[PDB]
Amino acid sequence: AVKKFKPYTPSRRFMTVADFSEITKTEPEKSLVKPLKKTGGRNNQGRITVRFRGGGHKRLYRIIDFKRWDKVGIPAKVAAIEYDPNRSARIALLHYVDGEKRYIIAPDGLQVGQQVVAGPDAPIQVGNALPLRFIPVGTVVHAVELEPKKGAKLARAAGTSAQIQGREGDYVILRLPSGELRKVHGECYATVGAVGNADHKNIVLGKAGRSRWLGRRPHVRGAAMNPVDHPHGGGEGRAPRGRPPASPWGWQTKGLKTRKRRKPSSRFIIARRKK
Amino acid sequence: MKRTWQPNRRKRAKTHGFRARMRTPGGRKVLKRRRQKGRWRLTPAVRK
RNA sequence: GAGCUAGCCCUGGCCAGGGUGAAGCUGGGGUGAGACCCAGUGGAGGCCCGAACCGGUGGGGGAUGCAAACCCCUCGGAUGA
RNA sequence: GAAUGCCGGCAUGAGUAACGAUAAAGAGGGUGAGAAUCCCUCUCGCCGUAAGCCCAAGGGUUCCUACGCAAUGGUCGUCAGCGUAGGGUUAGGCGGGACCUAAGGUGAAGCCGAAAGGCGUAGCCGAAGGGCAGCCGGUUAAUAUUCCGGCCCUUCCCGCAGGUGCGAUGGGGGGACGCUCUAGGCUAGGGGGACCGGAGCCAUGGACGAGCCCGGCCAGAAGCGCAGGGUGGGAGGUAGGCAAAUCCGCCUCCCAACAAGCUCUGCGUGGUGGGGAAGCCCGGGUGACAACCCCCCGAAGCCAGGGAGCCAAGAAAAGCCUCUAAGCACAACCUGCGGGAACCCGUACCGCAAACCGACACAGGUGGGCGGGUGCAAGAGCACUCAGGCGCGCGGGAGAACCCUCGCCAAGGAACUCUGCAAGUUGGCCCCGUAACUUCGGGAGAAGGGGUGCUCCCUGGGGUGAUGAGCCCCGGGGAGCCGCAGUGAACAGGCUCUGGCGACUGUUUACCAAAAACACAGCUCUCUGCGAACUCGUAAGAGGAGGUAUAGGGAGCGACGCUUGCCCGGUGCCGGAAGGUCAAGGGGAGGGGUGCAAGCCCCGAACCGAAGCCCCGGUGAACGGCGGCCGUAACUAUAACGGUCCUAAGGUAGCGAAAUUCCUUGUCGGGUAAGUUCCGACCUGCACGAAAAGCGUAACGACCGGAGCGCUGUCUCGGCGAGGGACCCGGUGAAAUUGAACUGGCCGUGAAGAUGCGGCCUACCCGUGGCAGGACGAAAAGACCCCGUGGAGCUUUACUGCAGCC
RNA sequence: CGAUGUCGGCUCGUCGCAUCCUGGGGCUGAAGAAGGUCCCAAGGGUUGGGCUGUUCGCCCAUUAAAGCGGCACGCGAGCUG
RNA sequence: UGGGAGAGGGUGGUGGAAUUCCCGGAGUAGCGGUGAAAUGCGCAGAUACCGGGAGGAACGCCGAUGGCGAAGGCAGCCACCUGGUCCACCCGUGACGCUGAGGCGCGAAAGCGUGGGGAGCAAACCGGAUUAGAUACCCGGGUAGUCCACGCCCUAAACG
RNA sequence: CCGAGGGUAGGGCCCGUGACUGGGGCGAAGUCGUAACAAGGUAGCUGUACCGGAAGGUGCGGCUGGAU
Ligand SMILES: CC[C@H]1OC(=O)[C@H](C)[C@@H](O[C@H]2C[C@@](C)(OC)[C@@H](O)[C@H](C)O2)[C@H](C)[C@@H](O[C@@H]2O[C@H](C)C[C@H](N(C)C)[C@H]2O)[C@](C)(O)C[C@@H](C)C(=O)[C@H](C)[C@@H](O)[C@]1(C)O
Ligand SMILES: [Mg+2]
Ligand SMILES: [Mg+2]
Ligand SMILES: [Mg+2]
Ligand SMILES: [Mg+2]
Ligand SMILES: [Mg+2]
Ligand SMILES: [Mg+2]
Ligand SMILES: [Mg+2]
Ligand SMILES: [Mg+2]
Ligand SMILES: [Mg+2]
Ligand SMILES: [Mg+2]
Ligand SMILES: [Mg+2]
Ligand SMILES: [Mg+2]
Ligand SMILES: [Mg+2]
Ligand SMILES: [Mg+2]
Ligand SMILES: [Mg+2]
Ligand SMILES: [Mg+2]
Ligand SMILES: [Mg+2]
Ligand SMILES: [Mg+2]
Ligand SMILES: [Mg+2]
Ligand SMILES: [Mg+2]
Ligand SMILES: [Mg+2]
Ligand SMILES: [Mg+2]
Ligand SMILES: [Mg+2]
Ligand SMILES: [Mg+2]
Ligand SMILES: [Mg+2]
Ligand SMILES: [Mg+2]
Ligand SMILES: [Mg+2]
Ligand SMILES: [Mg+2]
Ligand SMILES: [Mg+2]
Ligand SMILES: [Mg+2]
Ligand SMILES: [Mg+2]
Ligand SMILES: [Mg+2]
Ligand SMILES: [Mg+2]
Ligand SMILES: [Mg+2]
Ligand SMILES: [Mg+2]
Ligand SMILES: [Mg+2]
Ligand SMILES: [Mg+2]
Ligand SMILES: [Mg+2]
Ligand SMILES: [Mg+2]
Ligand SMILES: [Mg+2]
Ligand SMILES: [Mg+2]
Ligand SMILES: [Mg+2]
Ligand SMILES: [Mg+2]
Ligand SMILES: [Mg+2]
Ligand SMILES: [Mg+2]
Ligand SMILES: [Mg+2]
Ligand SMILES: [Mg+2]
Ligand SMILES: [Mg+2]
Ligand SMILES: [Mg+2]
Ligand SMILES: [Mg+2]
Ligand SMILES: [Mg+2]
Ligand SMILES: [Mg+2]
Ligand SMILES: [Mg+2]
Ligand SMILES: [Mg+2]
Ligand SMILES: [Mg+2]
Ligand SMILES: [Mg+2]
Ligand SMILES: [Mg+2]
Ligand SMILES: [Mg+2]
Ligand SMILES: [Mg+2]
Ligand SMILES: [Mg+2]
Ligand SMILES: [Mg+2]
Ligand SMILES: [Mg+2]
Ligand SMILES: [Mg+2]
Ligand SMILES: [Mg+2]
Ligand SMILES: [Mg+2]
Ligand SMILES: [Mg+2]
Ligand SMILES: [Mg+2]
Ligand SMILES: [Mg+2]
Ligand SMILES: [Mg+2]
Ligand SMILES: [Mg+2]
Ligand SMILES: [Mg+2]
Ligand SMILES: [Mg+2]
Ligand SMILES: [Mg+2]
Ligand SMILES: [Mg+2]
Ligand SMILES: [Mg+2]
Ligand SMILES: [Mg+2]
Ligand SMILES: [Mg+2]
Ligand SMILES: [Mg+2]
Ligand SMILES: [Mg+2]
Ligand SMILES: [Mg+2]
Ligand SMILES: [Mg+2]
Ligand SMILES: [Mg+2]
Ligand SMILES: [Mg+2]
Ligand SMILES: [Mg+2]
Ligand SMILES: [Mg+2]
Ligand SMILES: [Mg+2]
Ligand SMILES: [Mg+2]
Ligand SMILES: [Mg+2]
Ligand SMILES: [Mg+2]
Ligand SMILES: [Mg+2]
Ligand SMILES: [Mg+2]
Ligand SMILES: [Mg+2]
Ligand SMILES: [Mg+2]
Ligand SMILES: [Mg+2]
Ligand SMILES: [Mg+2]
Ligand SMILES: [Mg+2]
Ligand SMILES: [Mg+2]
Ligand SMILES: [Mg+2]
Ligand SMILES: [Mg+2]
Ligand SMILES: [Mg+2]
Ligand SMILES: [Mg+2]
Ligand SMILES: [Mg+2]
Ligand SMILES: [Mg+2]
Ligand SMILES: [Mg+2]
Ligand SMILES: [Mg+2]
Ligand SMILES: [Mg+2]
Ligand SMILES: [Mg+2]
Ligand SMILES: [Mg+2]
Ligand SMILES: [Mg+2]
Ligand SMILES: [Mg+2]
Ligand SMILES: [Mg+2]
Ligand SMILES: [Mg+2]
Ligand SMILES: [Mg+2]
Ligand SMILES: [Mg+2]
Ligand SMILES: [Mg+2]
Ligand SMILES: [Mg+2]
Ligand SMILES: [Mg+2]
Ligand SMILES: [Mg+2]
Ligand SMILES: [Mg+2]
Ligand SMILES: [Mg+2]
Ligand SMILES: [Mg+2]
Ligand SMILES: [Mg+2]
Ligand SMILES: [Mg+2]
Ligand SMILES: [Mg+2]
Ligand SMILES: [Mg+2]
Ligand SMILES: [Mg+2]
Ligand SMILES: [Mg+2]
Ligand SMILES: [Mg+2]
Ligand SMILES: [Mg+2]
Ligand SMILES: [Mg+2]
Ligand SMILES: [Mg+2]
Ligand SMILES: [Mg+2]
Ligand SMILES: [Mg+2]
Ligand SMILES: [Mg+2]
Ligand SMILES: [Mg+2]
Ligand SMILES: [Mg+2]
Ligand SMILES: [Mg+2]
Ligand SMILES: [Mg+2]
Ligand SMILES: [Mg+2]
Ligand SMILES: [Mg+2]
Ligand SMILES: [Mg+2]
Ligand SMILES: [Mg+2]
Ligand SMILES: [Mg+2]
Ligand SMILES: [Mg+2]
Ligand SMILES: [Mg+2]
Ligand SMILES: [Mg+2]
Ligand SMILES: [Mg+2]
Ligand SMILES: [Mg+2]
Ligand SMILES: [Mg+2]
Ligand SMILES: [Mg+2]
Ligand SMILES: [Mg+2]
Ligand SMILES: [Mg+2]
Ligand SMILES: [Mg+2]
Ligand SMILES: [Mg+2]
Ligand SMILES: [Mg+2]
Ligand SMILES: [Mg+2]
Ligand SMILES: [Mg+2]
Ligand SMILES: [Mg+2]
Ligand SMILES: [Mg+2]
Ligand SMILES: [Mg+2]
Ligand SMILES: [Mg+2]
Ligand SMILES: [Mg+2]
Ligand SMILES: [Mg+2]
Ligand SMILES: [Mg+2]
Ligand SMILES: [Mg+2]
Ligand SMILES: [Mg+2]
Ligand SMILES: [Mg+2]
Ligand SMILES: [Mg+2]
Ligand SMILES: [Mg+2]
Ligand SMILES: [Mg+2]
Ligand SMILES: [Mg+2]
Ligand SMILES: [Mg+2]
Ligand SMILES: [Mg+2]
Ligand SMILES: [Mg+2]
Ligand SMILES: [Mg+2]
Ligand SMILES: [Mg+2]
Ligand SMILES: [Mg+2]
Ligand SMILES: [Mg+2]
Ligand SMILES: [Mg+2]
Ligand SMILES: [Mg+2]
Ligand SMILES: [Mg+2]
Ligand SMILES: [Mg+2]
Ligand SMILES: [Mg+2]
Ligand SMILES: [Mg+2]
Ligand SMILES: [Mg+2]
Ligand SMILES: [Mg+2]
Ligand SMILES: [Mg+2]
Ligand SMILES: [Mg+2]
Ligand SMILES: [Mg+2]
Ligand SMILES: [Mg+2]
Ligand SMILES: [Mg+2]
Ligand SMILES: [Mg+2]
Ligand SMILES: [Mg+2]
Ligand SMILES: [Mg+2]
Ligand SMILES: [Mg+2]
Ligand SMILES: [Mg+2]
Ligand SMILES: [Mg+2]
Ligand SMILES: [Mg+2]
Ligand SMILES: [Mg+2]
Ligand SMILES: [Mg+2]
Ligand SMILES: [Mg+2]
Ligand SMILES: [Mg+2]
Ligand SMILES: [Mg+2]
Ligand SMILES: [Mg+2]
Ligand SMILES: [Mg+2]
Ligand SMILES: [Mg+2]
Ligand SMILES: [Mg+2]
Ligand SMILES: [Mg+2]
Ligand SMILES: [Mg+2]
Ligand SMILES: [Mg+2]
Ligand SMILES: [Mg+2]
Ligand SMILES: [Mg+2]
Ligand SMILES: [Mg+2]
Ligand SMILES: [Mg+2]
Ligand SMILES: [Mg+2]
Ligand SMILES: [Mg+2]
Ligand SMILES: [Mg+2]
Ligand SMILES: [Mg+2]
Ligand SMILES: [Mg+2]
Ligand SMILES: [Mg+2]
Ligand SMILES: [Mg+2]
Ligand SMILES: [Mg+2]
Ligand SMILES: [Mg+2]
Ligand SMILES: [Mg+2]
Ligand SMILES: [Mg+2]
Ligand SMILES: [Mg+2]
Ligand SMILES: [Mg+2]
Ligand SMILES: [Mg+2]
Ligand SMILES: [Mg+2]
Ligand SMILES: [Mg+2]
Ligand SMILES: [Mg+2]
Ligand SMILES: [Mg+2]
Ligand SMILES: [Mg+2]
Ligand SMILES: [Mg+2]
Ligand SMILES: [Mg+2]
Ligand SMILES: [Mg+2]
Ligand SMILES: [Mg+2]
Ligand SMILES: [Mg+2]
Ligand SMILES: [Mg+2]
Ligand SMILES: [Mg+2]
Ligand SMILES: [Mg+2]
Ligand SMILES: [Mg+2]
Ligand SMILES: [Mg+2]
Ligand SMILES: [Mg+2]
Ligand SMILES: [Mg+2]
Ligand SMILES: [Mg+2]
Ligand SMILES: [Mg+2]
Ligand SMILES: [Mg+2]
Ligand SMILES: [Mg+2]
C-alpha cells in the first residue's frame, strides 16, 4: 500500500512513496551485483539517440536468473526479498540447497522462507518454473520465455502477468499483459503467479525533482520549439498543430501503425491488443 | 569574466600534439603540409 | 575546433549559523477492539532567515571605460532540478 | 588628385582628456651628478574568512647576489618582476613512474565499409579514485618531510635459524563505498590563572601592588594506559563457485555470545632530541640553568569500515588473506634475525596575482586547505584589532559653475512622475499579541505593541569536577543610577487592502527581454509482443535496455477543484480477402522488315497481373467547424412562441467592454474634491468558450495593474556642507575628426533651411573658464521603404527530385 | 536614404496678433450694476490639482484671466523615454 | 444442557442455461423492426443451422400467499468463518429490569474518488418515425453507469 | 500606584443602506404548450442522475396512495 505525506511542503501534498514493507534485506548480494554503465541516452557514436536521459541516481545491477532451467530439480529457499533499482518488480534472493545463490523476480505473495523449484515435475505453485506445456490451462504466469532457452521476455514489470488460454500442438496460447493473444512454444519456461508490487502504478511522483532522480530529464513539447526543430515549431503566439500531429522526425503520431508489415512472428499473433 | 583560453598542458598535447596528428588522415596532411611550408614547429610546444 | 559555451559520462570536493518541527516511537486518555485526542521524544522538507558559493531584480555610475558587459547601492537561490 | 583606394611618413584636435579604485599621509637621517618617488628611523592611516599563510593548475628563471639606468615602469628613479654577469632547485619514505583499475580510448579474435576508414570481446592504456614506507628541529644570500641532527620505517637480494604441503593470470574472501541526522572518547585550536619564569617599569593627580608588561611548549620506538574499529569456535555432510580445493557457499550438530579472547587504528604517556618571549644591546646576541604547571571552552578533524533513520538504493581492479592445479617437495613458502641493494622525472620563484586567463604592472575571471581575539543571541555576518601584509608607480596648490558619491533641512508630505522611479521609513533579540480565507500545512515576522544600558542585593538549574571550591553555561526576583537617546557604534523587513497572469521550488534570450515564456508533478490520445517501436549509422554496430506493456517511444494539455457539449461532409489516421483503375512481367489474336528458302528480326489486341489511388465504413484530449431573414404577448418595450432558407452541424456549461470590445473615456455603481486607469456590475461577445482546454482556486512571485497608512528633497523650492573631479602650477601626454579657410546678424536669393551669392546692419587683434542654438555637427556606404530576372532561414494540398517506407 | 533622430513631457525662452485678462473707445434691444458686439492696443500677466504616454479634451478648486498660433508638430552633441 | 428451521452475514471456490463477439463448416436473398413503416444490417455472403473459442452478468424449474434479518435488505451449488432465533428440560444467578436526550454503528437506488472489469442493459447523446411541434412516447444505434475491490455520500412512498 | 476618559491598532455581534442579481407572494378576462385528476390517452408518485423554451422526459431502485 502506497504511503502519503502531510502537506508540509508544496510537493509533499501529493508525493507518495512505496511501503517497502515486503523488503527484508536492505543491501545487495556482493557476489551478484555488477556496475551499471549509465548511457545518458548516448550510443557508441556519442549521439543522443534517446532524448531527455541522464543525471539519475547511481545504481548497481543485480544479476537476475531469467533462465531457471539452468537448475532443474534443485530446490532453493527464499532467503530475502530486496529492492532492485533497475526494474519495477522487487527481486527475491534464492539459496539453493546446491549452495548456489541467485536472484529472481519476486512473484506476488512469495514469502521469505518458502522453497521454490524449477522443472517439468514442479508443483503448480507460486515461484516455480515449468515449461509452458506442463502448466494447467487457466494458470496465471510471469517471466515467460518467448522462444525456448532464449530467456524470460514477457510479463516482468511490477504487477503484470500472462494467462494460459489454451493449447495447440507444440504451442500454447497466452494472453499477454497488453491483452494481445499470442502463440508461445510449449517448451518455453514461465513462473507461476503474477509479478509483485502491484501498487507500483499508484505512485505519485509528486514534484519535478523526483523525476530527475530517476534519470528522466525534462521533456520539451514540439509546440514550444521553432520550425528548425519540430513540425509543431513556430507561430506567433500559441498555435494549434496546424497539420496532423507529428514527431520531431516528421512521422504522424496519432494512430499511425508502425509494426513491420511482413514480420514473421505475425503467424503467431492471434489477436492484437485491447483498450 | 572567464575568458576562452584556459591553458592545460594535457589537453594541449592530447588534442594538437604529434601523436594526435599521426593517427588520422587529416592529421597527417597537416604534418605533411606544415613540413612543405617549412614550419620550424610541426606541432605546438607543451612542456609535460 | 567542446581549454569559451551546451548536454551527458567517470572520479573527487563544497554548502557559517540560526528558525520551523512531518512521519515514527513512548507514555497517558478513549474503545468491545479500533479510529482518534493529548503530552513528550524525534528531526522530515525541490521548508523559513542569512554568509561562503551560485545568480543578476530595480536604480545610479561608467560609455575614446578599470572593463569589447565593469563598479556601487538594492535584490533572487542558498540540502538541491 | 580623388577609388570611406594600398604602403609608409608627418600633421590637426593639444600642452587638451587622462596618468586605472577617495586605504592617507608627514618629518628626520642616509645614498647619489640628480630624490615627493631608493634605503633607514619615528609618527599617521588601510586589510585582517584578508589585502595574511599553505597546496594545485597555469607561467618558465620571473628566485639570490653584484654591477647598471637607454628602453620598459602611465610621473620620477639612485629602485625594479628591466639590462649584463655569477650563483641557486639535492629524496628508498613528498608527488608521478618501475602498481591497480573508472569513464573514455585503443584493440590478437571477429564483424563492416568504393579507398581513406567505422566497429569490436579479452588484453592494454587511462586518476586529483584505490594502494603504498617520515616525523620534529637546525642550517643557506638563495633548497630542504630532499642537506645535517635526533628518533622511526619500507621493498628487493643473499644468508642463518625455526616453522609449514609448498606452489597461480586460476577458485573464494576482502578491498567496497549513498543521503541526512548522530553517540562516546579524544585531538587541533582557544580563553583564564592569586601558580611558574622574565629584562624592566611607577609617569601626569593616585597606585611598590594578589600592580603593569612577556612567556609558560613541540616531536618521540618498544612497553603500558585510555578510547574505538574489525572478527564467532568446532565437527559431519556436500551434487554449487565452468579443473582441483582442507578454502568459500549450502545443510545439520556441539560450544561460545551486550562479552571475553585475538587483531588493527586513534589519543595519552614514554628512553630521547628539540624549542623557548617581552625588553635590552649591536639578522644576531642577551634574557635563560628561561619556566615549561593548573582550570575551563572545544571541533565540521581523529577513533571509523562507529550508530540511527530514509529512498532516489548508492564504482572497479590490484595490494592483502585463503583454497588448491600443473609442478616440486636438495625445492618452495611463512615467521624472526643479519648483511647487502634501493633507479627515473619534479623540487628555484609567482600563485585571488605586477609573474596565471583577460593586447596593459588592466577596479574583471581563477580550484583545495589554514584563517587568532573581544563584543554584538549565534556565525566564516558586523566593528575594532593579532601574527602578518599593505597606503593601491604622478604630485603640489586652490576651495568657481557644473558632475559624481555623501550628510542635514523650516512648513507641507507624492502636491513629483508614465510609475513613490529614487530615497526615506521599518530593521537584531526577548515578551505580549495577531484577521479574511484555507488544500488545515498555512496565511504569520500578518497586523500591532512592550522590553533592551549600568550598579547593588537575594535566589533557581545545568556542564566540569568529587557530591565541594573554582571555572563555564542557561535563567528568576527586589531596590537603585545616568543620558536627548541603552541591538547608544557597525551589520539586520516598511506595512496593508484589492485585481490580472502563472499552481508551486526551478529554467531562459553568455552581452538591451527572467516574464504571463520554458520546465514541472498530473491528465489524455497514440505507437510498440521484443532481433519492440523509435533514434544515430552506407553498413557493421550502438542507444532503447542487460529494460519487457504497472515497460519504452511520440503528441497535446499542465498542481488541485467542478468540468470538457454538437458536427465524421473535406483532410489525417484506422478497418475493409468484393468491385473499379493500376507498373514491370506473363500472354501472343493479328500484323511488319529481310531471305530463294530453312530461318532471323521487330510491332502487337483480348486476357492473368501488387501497392497506391477510387469506392464502403470507423474515428475529436485527430486537422478542424460549430448560421441567416421575418413574424408574434390586453400600455409601451422585449419576444418564451412560430414561419422559411441554408449547413456536415449551427457555440452547450461557464465566462464576458476581458492580457480578447472596433464604436469606447459604452452604461450604471464604488472609491476621489475631481478617476480615459482600477474594482463591482450590465450584455448588440467588431472578434470568449471548453485539454492551441473552460470557469475557479489556499500558498507562492525581484511578474503586471489599482488603493490606503507610515515616512520622506520626489515635489512646492530650493539652501548649506563633505570628499573625488573640474580650475591653477611642475611632470608625462592620447583620440575620433580634418578639401582648404582670412569661418558674423538680418531680409532675400539660390537644388526649395547660406559664414562663403545680393542688399543692408553690425564688427579693433589674441586668448581662458563656461553653455549647447547652428556648422543640414561626429560615428556607422539607412536597419524602415523601394529597386536587383541579388542572397539566405522558414512554410506548404508550388515545381522537380532524393532519403526513408510500401 | 556613404542617416536631416522620429510623439509627448521637463527645462529654457522668443516672436506673431486673428486679444483670454488688464488699459482706451463707438454701437447696444446701454436705467444702474452686469453683459453683448465691433474698434484701438502685444507692456505685463495668463494658477494648482484628478484621469490618460498622450497633444487635445473632460472634470475639481480657484482666478483679473485661466488666449490661440509660429519658431525642423521650437528645444534628445540640454535631460527624460 | 440438549435440540431444530432459515435467500441472516462475511470469505474463498465452482456449475449449467442464455445473449454477445471471434473462428471453421454448410448455405442463399433477404434479415430486423413496427400500428404501418423507415433508419439499421445484408451478395465485401447477412438472417436461419452445425462444431469450436473467449468473456461478463444474472441464477430457470424448486418458488409459495413461503423463509430470514433491527431496518436497509438477502435466492445456482460447495466449503470455511459468524450473528440472530425458536423449542424441550426446570439445572444455575437472584430484580441483575424497561426505555432511552446526546453519542456510536448500520443504512435501497442513484451519485463521488482511485484502481480493475465491461457480455447484456442503458441516463446523456445520434439517427428513423409520429406529430402543428415531439428537445417524448415507438424503432435502430450508443457513453457514463449497472459489475469487483477499497474509500466517501447518508437519501427515499427507508411504508404496516 | 490605581484612576474618568482621551488616543493608536486589531477583532466580534447587531442594524440601516447599495449598482446589480435570485427566487417568492399577489394581481377579472395576455402568449406557449397540456404535465396532473378517467388506464387523463406513456398508470402515478418517489430518492437520485442526466437532459430539455416550459410544464416535464429518460435512466436506476423503491411505494400502491395503481387500473383492468
Ligand atoms: C554606447 C556606445 C554606442 O553608442 C550607442 O549605442 C548609441 C546609444 C546608439 O543608439 C542606439 C539607441 C537608439 C535609441 O538611439 C538613441 C536607437 O535609435 C539606435 C538604433 O541605437 C547609436 C547612436 C546608434 O546610432 C543611431 O543609429 C540609428 C539607426 C540612426 C541614428 N541617427 C542616424 C538618426 C543613429 O544615431 C548606432 C548604430 O549604434 C551607432 C553606430 C555608429 C555604432 O555602432 C556605435 C559604434 C555605437 O555602438 C556606440 C557609439 O559604441
Ligand atoms: Mg501525500
Ligand atoms: Mg515492497
Ligand atoms: Mg565484484
Ligand atoms: Mg551501454
Ligand atoms: Mg564505444
Ligand atoms: Mg528519442
Ligand atoms: Mg538523452
Ligand atoms: Mg522497468
Ligand atoms: Mg524493485
Ligand atoms: Mg515461441
Ligand atoms: Mg502517476
Ligand atoms: Mg534513479
Ligand atoms: Mg516523462
Ligand atoms: Mg513539456
Ligand atoms: Mg517559441
Ligand atoms: Mg539546428
Ligand atoms: Mg526544414
Ligand atoms: Mg519542419
Ligand atoms: Mg505549427
Ligand atoms: Mg508558437
Ligand atoms: Mg510561439
Ligand atoms: Mg493567435
Ligand atoms: Mg489550423
Ligand atoms: Mg504532419
Ligand atoms: Mg517510420
Ligand atoms: Mg497487440
Ligand atoms: Mg563565462
Ligand atoms: Mg565562475
Ligand atoms: Mg594538465
Ligand atoms: Mg592535469
Ligand atoms: Mg585534459
Ligand atoms: Mg577537459
Ligand atoms: Mg581526443
Ligand atoms: Mg596526442
Ligand atoms: Mg590516408
Ligand atoms: Mg629549425
Ligand atoms: Mg599541427
Ligand atoms: Mg569546457
Ligand atoms: Mg582549461
Ligand atoms: Mg547550502
Ligand atoms: Mg547548519
Ligand atoms: Mg524561533
Ligand atoms: Mg519540539
Ligand atoms: Mg524510529
Ligand atoms: Mg523562518
Ligand atoms: Mg546590474
Ligand atoms: Mg533603488
Ligand atoms: Mg559590480
Ligand atoms: Mg552591495
Ligand atoms: Mg535564503
Ligand atoms: Mg544553509
Ligand atoms: Mg581625376
Ligand atoms: Mg579615412
Ligand atoms: Mg578601394
Ligand atoms: Mg591605407
Ligand atoms: Mg596603410
Ligand atoms: Mg601612416
Ligand atoms: Mg620605410
Ligand atoms: Mg609619425
Ligand atoms: Mg600639438
Ligand atoms: Mg579644447
Ligand atoms: Mg581621455
Ligand atoms: Mg582613466
Ligand atoms: Mg573600493
Ligand atoms: Mg611629520
Ligand atoms: Mg614625506
Ligand atoms: Mg625620487
Ligand atoms: Mg631623481
Ligand atoms: Mg609615493
Ligand atoms: Mg624607505
Ligand atoms: Mg578576525
Ligand atoms: Mg608569460
Ligand atoms: Mg631607465
Ligand atoms: Mg630613467
Ligand atoms: Mg646603458
Ligand atoms: Mg617608460
Ligand atoms: Mg600603466
Ligand atoms: Mg648613483
Ligand atoms: Mg635560488
Ligand atoms: Mg629520509
Ligand atoms: Mg628494473
Ligand atoms: Mg563508403
Ligand atoms: Mg591513453
Ligand atoms: Mg595506468
Ligand atoms: Mg594515484
Ligand atoms: Mg608515496
Ligand atoms: Mg614518522
Ligand atoms: Mg605456515
Ligand atoms: Mg598452501
Ligand atoms: Mg562490499
Ligand atoms: Mg559495491
Ligand atoms: Mg569511492
Ligand atoms: Mg536518498
Ligand atoms: Mg575561547
Ligand atoms: Mg563438492
Ligand atoms: Mg584509519
Ligand atoms: Mg631565543
Ligand atoms: Mg645561558
Ligand atoms: Mg567540511
Ligand atoms: Mg568513517
Ligand atoms: Mg571492471
Ligand atoms: Mg603431479
Ligand atoms: Mg629434492
Ligand atoms: Mg630503469
Ligand atoms: Mg624545494
Ligand atoms: Mg578576487
Ligand atoms: Mg585561495
Ligand atoms: Mg605579485
Ligand atoms: Mg606579464
Ligand atoms: Mg599599478
Ligand atoms: Mg588585476
Ligand atoms: Mg594567540
Ligand atoms: Mg549577532
Ligand atoms: Mg594612495
Ligand atoms: Mg585594494
Ligand atoms: Mg590635486
Ligand atoms: Mg581653484
Ligand atoms: Mg566612495
Ligand atoms: Mg545622519
Ligand atoms: Mg523638510
Ligand atoms: Mg502622507
Ligand atoms: Mg504625514
Ligand atoms: Mg501618486
Ligand atoms: Mg514603469
Ligand atoms: Mg502604480
Ligand atoms: Mg533607512
Ligand atoms: Mg538597523
Ligand atoms: Mg481582514
Ligand atoms: Mg486567524
Ligand atoms: Mg486579507
Ligand atoms: Mg483570498
Ligand atoms: Mg487554518
Ligand atoms: Mg496537517
Ligand atoms: Mg513569531
Ligand atoms: Mg513584530
Ligand atoms: Mg526591564
Ligand atoms: Mg553606562
Ligand atoms: Mg537624567
Ligand atoms: Mg529581512
Ligand atoms: Mg511561475
Ligand atoms: Mg511563467
Ligand atoms: Mg491552479
Ligand atoms: Mg506549473
Ligand atoms: Mg530553491
Ligand atoms: Mg539577454
Ligand atoms: Mg541574442
Ligand atoms: Mg553577445
Ligand atoms: Mg537590461
Ligand atoms: Mg522577455
Ligand atoms: Mg525572476
Ligand atoms: Mg523561455
Ligand atoms: Mg490534472
Ligand atoms: Mg538515420
Ligand atoms: Mg545493454
Ligand atoms: Mg493540471
Ligand atoms: Mg501546474
Ligand atoms: Mg508548460
Ligand atoms: Mg474550493
Ligand atoms: Mg469530420
Ligand atoms: Mg473523416
Ligand atoms: Mg467518414
Ligand atoms: Mg490492387
Ligand atoms: Mg481546417
Ligand atoms: Mg473546415
Ligand atoms: Mg406587444
Ligand atoms: Mg451541457
Ligand atoms: Mg461586455
Ligand atoms: Mg474576463
Ligand atoms: Mg474578442
Ligand atoms: Mg473598448
Ligand atoms: Mg480602446
Ligand atoms: Mg468615463
Ligand atoms: Mg462615486
Ligand atoms: Mg450592449
Ligand atoms: Mg488545438
Ligand atoms: Mg488561443
Ligand atoms: Mg491565491
Ligand atoms: Mg514566481
Ligand atoms: Mg517573478
Ligand atoms: Mg498607492
Ligand atoms: Mg534635491
Ligand atoms: Mg568639495
Ligand atoms: Mg596661475
Ligand atoms: Mg609638462
Ligand atoms: Mg613618460
Ligand atoms: Mg582655401
Ligand atoms: Mg585661408
Ligand atoms: Mg573665425
Ligand atoms: Mg565672427
Ligand atoms: Mg544685424
Ligand atoms: Mg521656395
Ligand atoms: Mg536663406
Ligand atoms: Mg556672413
Ligand atoms: Mg567672397
Ligand atoms: Mg555672384
Ligand atoms: Mg556676400
Ligand atoms: Mg554682401
Ligand atoms: Mg571651457
Ligand atoms: Mg552647439
Ligand atoms: Mg544641442
Ligand atoms: Mg549633410
Ligand atoms: Mg546642430
Ligand atoms: Mg544637427
Ligand atoms: Mg560597399
Ligand atoms: Mg545605401
Ligand atoms: Mg548600414
Ligand atoms: Mg527588418
Ligand atoms: Mg520607398
Ligand atoms: Mg523574375
Ligand atoms: Mg530585371
Ligand atoms: Mg533573388
Ligand atoms: Mg546559409
Ligand atoms: Mg534560398
Ligand atoms: Mg533618408
Ligand atoms: Mg559619412
Ligand atoms: Mg553619418
Ligand atoms: Mg517636472
Ligand atoms: Mg479691458
Ligand atoms: Mg451699464
Ligand atoms: Mg437693465
Ligand atoms: Mg467700432
Ligand atoms: Mg500684451
Ligand atoms: Mg483625448
Ligand atoms: Mg472681469
Ligand atoms: Mg502653440
Ligand atoms: Mg513654420
Ligand atoms: Mg505639422
Ligand atoms: Mg502634435
Ligand atoms: Mg504630424
Ligand atoms: Mg538622447
Ligand atoms: Mg524628445
Ligand atoms: Mg545632435
Ligand atoms: Mg545637433
Ligand atoms: Mg447488398
Ligand atoms: Mg461474388
Ligand atoms: Mg470480453
Ligand atoms: Mg430451578
Ligand atoms: Mg448508502
Ligand atoms: Mg430523433
Ligand atoms: Mg430524426
Ligand atoms: Mg406533421
Ligand atoms: Mg457501454
Ligand atoms: Mg411494502
Ligand atoms: Mg481626557
Ligand atoms: Mg391576444
Ligand atoms: Mg394529461
Ligand atoms: Mg399520464
Ligand atoms: Mg399524450
Ligand atoms: Mg430524453
